[PDB]
Amino acid sequence: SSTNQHIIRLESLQAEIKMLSDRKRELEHRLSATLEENDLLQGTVEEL
Amino acid sequence: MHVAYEEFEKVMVACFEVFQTWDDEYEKLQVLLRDIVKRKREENLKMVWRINPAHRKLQARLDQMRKFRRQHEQLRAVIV
Repeated sequence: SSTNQHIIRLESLQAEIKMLSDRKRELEHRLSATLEENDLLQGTVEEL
Repeated sequence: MHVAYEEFEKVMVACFEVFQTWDDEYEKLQVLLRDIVKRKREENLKMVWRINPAHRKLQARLDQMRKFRRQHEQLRAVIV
């Protein structure tokens, strides 16, 4: 019972970690895309 | 639907024993898989399993089917 409650609490911990880490990858994906865009925008500003 | 109430008790008990056996053996299995992943820790960076067993839908549905019958048959005998 201790191990089951404890490993279910840990499954909660790790599942929360996986959601948040999927969201890390999503935020990092968006940050990479936006920063690449901002490089493109700086290029557009320079050309203009 | 057509069998007697008591025969249904017996069949329901057998089905519940099957579900409980699945749960117990899967818990032992999860112990084993936790240990094998942990020993080969570098191999698996993410250890989640999130096992949605298919019969959980059947199990919850049958369980609702039980409580319905037991409450209902009790009501029918009492109200008479």
